[PDB]
Amino acid sequence: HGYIKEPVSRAYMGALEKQTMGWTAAAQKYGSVIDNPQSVEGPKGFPAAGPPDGRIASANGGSGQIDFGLDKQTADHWVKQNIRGGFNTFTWHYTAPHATSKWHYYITKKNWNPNKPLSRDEFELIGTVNHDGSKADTNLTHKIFVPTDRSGYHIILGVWDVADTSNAFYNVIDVNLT
Repeated sequence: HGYIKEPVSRAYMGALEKQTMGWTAAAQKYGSVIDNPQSVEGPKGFPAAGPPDGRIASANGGSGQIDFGLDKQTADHWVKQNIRGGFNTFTWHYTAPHATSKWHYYITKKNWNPNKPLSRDEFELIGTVNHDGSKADTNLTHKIFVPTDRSGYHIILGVWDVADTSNAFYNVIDVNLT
């Protein structure tokens, strides 16, 4: 269990807006993830397997731990944060830092549709961090090159594949790319 804390993952933005908007208003916006940003958990093997299209952002209900609120997708729904093209760092916060196979990072393609459910074919791989099966917390922060050929609203997907389970953690990040 864990989430991407910097940049602020959509899930963690849910936790953060719980403090500012209140439990009811934040939950209306994000669903039940506001209480458990660490539990966006689904089957591993993305992209050939894993959560189906339209269920990527919630990891298909987080294996029962959360609802489908993260799967809404509109140009306007989510809080964007600014990021620059080029090298960026991605820091996970862990509540249970399981033995890990890899992390892998994707960005939406230049022509993606921000008003449709997220699908695999809208993402391209941008970096892969292989791990030796040791606990996640032996490599907390990953240096990933975000494409410089792209601007405006994009989604970065970070995925954490857990070595000792059939699962992975899926954290979309809403970004304004400059």
